[PDB]
Amino acid sequence: YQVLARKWRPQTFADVVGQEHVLTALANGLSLGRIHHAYLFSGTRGVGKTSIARLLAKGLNCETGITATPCGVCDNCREIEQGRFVDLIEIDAASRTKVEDTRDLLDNVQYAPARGRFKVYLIDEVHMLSRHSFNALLKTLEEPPEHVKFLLATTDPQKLPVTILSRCLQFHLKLDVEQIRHQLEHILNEEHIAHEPRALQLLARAAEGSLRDALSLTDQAIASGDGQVSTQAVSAMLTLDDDQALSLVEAMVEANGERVMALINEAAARGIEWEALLVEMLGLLHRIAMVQLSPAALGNDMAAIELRMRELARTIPPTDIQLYYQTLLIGRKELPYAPDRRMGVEMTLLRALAFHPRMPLPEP
Amino acid sequence: YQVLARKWRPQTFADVVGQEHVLTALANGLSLGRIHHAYLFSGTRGVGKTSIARLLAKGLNCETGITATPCGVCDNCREIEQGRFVDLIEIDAASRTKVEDTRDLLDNVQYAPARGRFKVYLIDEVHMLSRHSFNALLKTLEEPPEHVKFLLATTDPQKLPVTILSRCLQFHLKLDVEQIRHQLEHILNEEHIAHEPRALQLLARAAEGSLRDALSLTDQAIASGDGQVSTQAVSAMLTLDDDQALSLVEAMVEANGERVMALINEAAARGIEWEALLVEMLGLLHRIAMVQLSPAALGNDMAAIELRMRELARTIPPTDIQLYYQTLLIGRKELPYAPDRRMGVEMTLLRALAFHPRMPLPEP
Amino acid sequence: QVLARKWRPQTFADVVGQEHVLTALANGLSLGRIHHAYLFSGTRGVGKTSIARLLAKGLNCETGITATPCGVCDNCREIEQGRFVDLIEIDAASRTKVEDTRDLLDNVQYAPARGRFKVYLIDEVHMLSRHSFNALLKTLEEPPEHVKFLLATTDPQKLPVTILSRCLQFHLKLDVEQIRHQLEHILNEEHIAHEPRALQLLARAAEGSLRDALSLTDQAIASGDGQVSTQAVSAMLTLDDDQALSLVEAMVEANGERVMALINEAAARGIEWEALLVEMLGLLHRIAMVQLSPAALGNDMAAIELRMRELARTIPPTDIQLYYQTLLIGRKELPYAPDRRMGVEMTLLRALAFHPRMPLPEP
Amino acid sequence: MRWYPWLRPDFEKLVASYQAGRGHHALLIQALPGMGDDALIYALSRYLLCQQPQGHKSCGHCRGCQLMQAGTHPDYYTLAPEKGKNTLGVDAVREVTEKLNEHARLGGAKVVWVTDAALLTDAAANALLKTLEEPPAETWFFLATREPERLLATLRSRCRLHYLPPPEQYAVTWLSREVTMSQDALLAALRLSAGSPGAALALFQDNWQARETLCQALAYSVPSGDWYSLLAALNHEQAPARLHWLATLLMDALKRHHGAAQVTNVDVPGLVAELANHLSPSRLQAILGDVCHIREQLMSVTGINRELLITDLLLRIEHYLQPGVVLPVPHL
Amino acid sequence: MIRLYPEQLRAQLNEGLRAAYLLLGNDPLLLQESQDAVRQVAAAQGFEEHHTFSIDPNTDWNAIFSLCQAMSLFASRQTLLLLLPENGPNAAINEQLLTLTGLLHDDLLLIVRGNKLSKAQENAAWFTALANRSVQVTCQPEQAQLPRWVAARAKQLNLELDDAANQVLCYCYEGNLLALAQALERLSLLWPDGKLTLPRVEQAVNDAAFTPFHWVDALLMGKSKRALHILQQLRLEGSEPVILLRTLQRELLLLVNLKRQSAHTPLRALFDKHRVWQNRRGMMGEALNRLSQTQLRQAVQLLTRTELTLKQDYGQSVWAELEGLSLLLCHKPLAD
Repeated sequence: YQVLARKWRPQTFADVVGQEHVLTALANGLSLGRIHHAYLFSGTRGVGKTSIARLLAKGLNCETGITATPCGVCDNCREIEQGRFVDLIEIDAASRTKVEDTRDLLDNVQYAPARGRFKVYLIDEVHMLSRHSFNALLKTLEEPPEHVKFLLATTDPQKLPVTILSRCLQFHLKLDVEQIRHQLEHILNEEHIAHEPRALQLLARAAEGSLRDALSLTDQAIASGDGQVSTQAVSAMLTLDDDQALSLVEAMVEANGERVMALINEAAARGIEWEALLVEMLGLLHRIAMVQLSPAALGNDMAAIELRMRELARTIPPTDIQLYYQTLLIGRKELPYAPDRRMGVEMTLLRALAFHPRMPLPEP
Repeated sequence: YQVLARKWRPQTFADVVGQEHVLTALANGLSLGRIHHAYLFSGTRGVGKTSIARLLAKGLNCETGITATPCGVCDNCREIEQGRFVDLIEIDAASRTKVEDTRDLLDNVQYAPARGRFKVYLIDEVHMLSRHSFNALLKTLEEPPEHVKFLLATTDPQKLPVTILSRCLQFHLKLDVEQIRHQLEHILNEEHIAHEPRALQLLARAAEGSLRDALSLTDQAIASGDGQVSTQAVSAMLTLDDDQALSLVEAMVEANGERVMALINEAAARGIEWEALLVEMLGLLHRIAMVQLSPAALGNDMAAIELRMRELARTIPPTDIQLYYQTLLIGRKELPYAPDRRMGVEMTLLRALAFHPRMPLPEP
Repeated sequence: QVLARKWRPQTFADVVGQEHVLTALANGLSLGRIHHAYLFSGTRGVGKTSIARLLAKGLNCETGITATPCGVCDNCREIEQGRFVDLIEIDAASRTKVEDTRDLLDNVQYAPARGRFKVYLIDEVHMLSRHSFNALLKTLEEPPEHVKFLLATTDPQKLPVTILSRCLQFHLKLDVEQIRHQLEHILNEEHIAHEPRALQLLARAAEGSLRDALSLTDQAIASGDGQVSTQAVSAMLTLDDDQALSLVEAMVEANGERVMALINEAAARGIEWEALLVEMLGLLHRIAMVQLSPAALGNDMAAIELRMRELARTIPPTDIQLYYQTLLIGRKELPYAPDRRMGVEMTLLRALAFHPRMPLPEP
Repeated sequence: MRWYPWLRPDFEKLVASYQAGRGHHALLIQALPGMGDDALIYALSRYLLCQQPQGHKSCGHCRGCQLMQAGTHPDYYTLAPEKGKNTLGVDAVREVTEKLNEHARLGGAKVVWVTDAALLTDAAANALLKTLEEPPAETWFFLATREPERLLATLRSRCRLHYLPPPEQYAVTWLSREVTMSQDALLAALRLSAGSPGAALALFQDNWQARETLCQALAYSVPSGDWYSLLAALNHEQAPARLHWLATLLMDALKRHHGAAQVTNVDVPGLVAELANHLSPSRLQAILGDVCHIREQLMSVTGINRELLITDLLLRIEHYLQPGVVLPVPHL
Repeated sequence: MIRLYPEQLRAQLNEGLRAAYLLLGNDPLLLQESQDAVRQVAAAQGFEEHHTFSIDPNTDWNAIFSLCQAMSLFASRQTLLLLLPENGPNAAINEQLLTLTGLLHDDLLLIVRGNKLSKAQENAAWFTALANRSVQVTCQPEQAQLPRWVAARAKQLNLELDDAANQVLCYCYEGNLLALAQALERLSLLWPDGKLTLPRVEQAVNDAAFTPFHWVDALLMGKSKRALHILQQLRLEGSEPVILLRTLQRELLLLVNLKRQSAHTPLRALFDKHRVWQNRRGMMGEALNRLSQTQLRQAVQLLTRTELTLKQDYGQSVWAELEGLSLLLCHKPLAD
């Protein structure tokens, strides 16, 4: 009984991944008793907006005192973590079915907390509050009781008016792919769940910058790989290894149709979107064209490839590169009109192969 | 009395073809009891989106218990496979005259299931729901009862607001030609019905990755070939027999015009699909081009025309073969703009004749 | 009598162009293999419902279940008239039905009054209101022996796979000449005066539908003299002038002045610019056919014969293709043009420039 | 909605048939914009919707005339396309079909009018036909369309097509009254409206001045090569109407290379000349098109950068002008 | 009408509260603070009621009169805030304002707020009426005083903000005063110390991890690495593609016109003429010097395709093209 996402909910500032200058600021303020009436947390859905707000509410209320290091044991900490604390009043302007809506809940703001130092209102997606209640929040911030704190959080800060932005301390939350992978690697290990290094990368890439997502993606990966997190089950949803996209061009400019077709059949067996493959090739030949005028053309994940591209950039004439770029360009346009999409590709390459500079086809 | 499209209508999760990973996914949850309140099934029309949605509801309400292996006999199972079940409400958001549009049927949601355990809601293409009944779904999804579950389908997942996508467990349903062909051969082999392999490939291509349609297509073929799925019964529902098509190609290359128009006229008699007569000729030209590269190129049923395909191959210059393929393609681009389909095809050919490389139409 | 009604095919023998789809129904009736439901597809106009009738006609008939229904029996007469007790017809497009599908589908399991079958012909089945729709599925997987379903729809895609799988669906696909040829045959046998270009204009106007082809032929007989004349036909629809040709003749000599002139006079008579381009393409085509087999000049085109052939022998086929191409293109870009006429001028001036031995540039 | 003078000769025979019985229950009028297409339909229906007509026109008193002057009437039916969309619906049609299937509330004739039949849904066409086949006794219809070819052949066969532009000499004189400008200009406007005197008139109501700005910019650029100077003249919400203007000038120069007598821009023959002088008939073709396709993306595509697109058109025009460049050829 | 700067308000407010305060400008922060400064001083007096009424070219005379009735029948100290239209007062508004201006007295403080009025809108009966009784606060800081403003704002936050650091903060968030203020406040939590040295500030600014302008500023023939970095770091701040294309376009078309004017006028005067040269000059010219008349062109086609690709399929992953576009502004292209 334990799902990784739930089991690794951060219990302290100390263990949230990489938002250092947000955490320090909050942690210093929490040690010097410097706390503003309201804080706005912004960032794409996924980063721990609400999650950091908890640890801060958790910080302001831990029975030990006001601290940057709440003990995860006292009742306040335990309840806030389970999200069932009297005083950590949590709203979500996002839904249409709340029992008593924000306006009603915000009405009693001046009522002292029933437990713990502060009454903390945590509102998700404030930019979604109906105007009826939004104004209720606006009035409260102009004159907020010293016993209440507003921990607001939003996906779209722009949509908020200056009226509110001027009355909160904004904190934006930025994750690095190699940052997420290291964390996935760790969670699985503590969970004794089998995994291949390539697999976690195919996931880290997938979840766009957010752990929340990586976790749910891995949870799905598990259920489909039935226990394991293998590149195959992970490549079942999130492929690129089977892609001769660069090895097809190599094979092309090298002239061994034998290989060129073998690649295409191989690719076919995997169910490729034929036009995308011609895009990958056209987008590659264009970049190799660029490394020939300036070597600073090697990218953020060009690394594995690096040597393979760098070899082409020097051993292939720019005239010939243009020639191949054109042949694949034309073959892309002709594609949807071919009798069959695979056929287009096969023939497009056969054209490069027929109009090749070195070793073109023979005739008696 | 039985058309394959019904006699092979998947009864079990095992009977469905190729979409292993979406079947496996539903297998786990139907075993572990991990049921999500909303299941989104995306992909082109023709793929088993609704079909796979049934076999889920067939294991949700089945009297044998929540199973991944439903029993085809219990009253619940039979009634589900017949479209009619008390709780399985099938709403098509693309219809203009429903008794009561989605907003009305969703009003009941909170109500109890009369026969089955769950009150399933199969909805095909929800991104086309009226903005009025769309919000009703939203309100019911944010907080859905324990008895109600949704099974959403769509042709375009992007026309669905992120507010909905995030609330469902999404599944993308992606078939290959020789994956349908192989299926059709098997099914025909088990029904003890005769057939010619080049007929099946045509039927396998006919339906584009749509096994429903492949069967529907195979039933017509049976009815019109009187018990046999023969190329001469099939080729006729759709496209020329590779000999009819092959002579055209030869006519063109020998540059004898009368013969060409004669084959076109004789062809019109058996009611062609003018677009098709171009396509088969293109592919035929394509295969001849390949064979001039690797004499091993020809497919297995091509053997009937293997001697002729091979002859052209060694006798006709690839340069010329490239022209014929281009002429005919460009001619396909034109086709909808030609004054008449049959005419576009005649003109495209009379061009190949006028621009023939070895001998062409003359003048004073 | 109007040739729209009087020629409703009475047997599959006289239906036009659906060859396979009838080879499967003729064999189906002959051997005795009739399925629970037939789903007929195709655009509006094609014989969908017409071929539907002929099916019930071959089923209910007193001479037995044959592909060859007697045209005189008491069943046939009543079927074709469109007034049969057992052949119930429900149009799903109408908002004023007496007892909507649900009530007419209520009586399903009941016996056939006159006949072997109680056939149900439903036109535009995808338009059916939901609560009756499933009622079919109660019957479809377990339908009585005496009932048969004939379905028709402009769009199959709007029919759930629950129904598309239980039925043996047929797609009904006509070339121009195919219609032209039938019209002729009807007018010959009917002893009515007709011209060649008329039957062409008439066929092309009916876009692949013999149904409409005849309905137009009937309004040509009423509007003009009781004669299907070019004058009448192009009176409902065409310039009825040698304009398309002379334009081609000018264009090919690189006369510009006259090409632009003709375009203007043309414009003054309110021509449909796309129709003009289409004629030119058609002319450019026959020419190339004449260059290949000199017998290609047809029927009312005897009027042009000399002019047409003169072009055939004087202009390079290589070129003739070039003009055709350039004009075709023109037709696509035609609505792209700021004005339909400037579109036509854009094109013809284009064929004049990209003219071997034509307009050249200067300082 | 203003009754022009040229609408009379046509209006004469159209009542002359509604009085003698020869009236055609379905009428399709084809006419250029601002040709008074508007006023002819309306003027005709007021004659048929009169309880006590005075001969050639109405009385003004009778229930018809009054409910007519009040607009709202139980026999007049305006079939405007669905508010919001650029097409008409199969629904609107059906609901007016059955609306006529019942007796006329004022006991007389019933009339229907279409804004533009070439804008309806394909299904909407057929849905309309069946009614013209089963004509409810003494009813009247009025179709109207700029382009009657882009209309279903089976449909345009049921109606009587009637061609509505008056001779140029008459249109110019009429125009000299509504605005004082050189006749030379007046004719240009007329020709830049396919002969429509109404649209011509509207060309002036500060448009013309805006058009003069364009020819001045063009006159600078043509000899100088700096076409990018037109940016100020073209980059404006009226970009499409302006691009079209620039096109007519391009056409003309093209026509002159072929020695074509007729020219739309008589307003500034000196321009079309120089233009034709500095630009080969090919170069001109090339530009004509880009101007053409680019004008369209501005009109069609929801919201591209008017600025970028045009800047691109402009700079691109200049590259066609450079020696050695291989200009474009139409597609498909 | 004492015309004054946001800083000058608190001192004036001490001498005596005036009849009306007009807050004319575009800065959200400046307007609000001045507004707050007036009211904070008023509520101290006895100004309990507060009101705000927004004038549109669409508002009825019946609304103006209805308001007058509200203000005139209320017996005690109250305040009224007129929110001027986005465009500014039109011909009609000048009258409705004028009617309101005649509703004043010592116990009815008027506050009008909007952007800067045009020298024309300033002759208007309503404006000239308050011209002896009221105070105008210009809420609109230029390149030279942006740093000065940051230093002033920082010093009141009890911060020792170094000059280089100050500049760093300025070159990042250039012009978004709300950002510079937050940043100063965040920077204060980071270093409770108070000592904002360049090393410290630099670390925290870079670590926080960019204006869509930094992409362009980088894209100006500056090495692609950092622009590609910023471009793929601009998808992490939630920046729409469309808003990026119109930032590139504006600076790109500007280069087009300038490169076009070599021998037309020496670079110097041209920059003044275009009014954007605000340090960007040396950078803009550095760009002009290595981008060929033709490169600049090609970059315009790409931007155009993208502009259409993004508006024709309405979801074709323009980002890719933005990457490809950023690559053209640094390397010599071909005719392919």
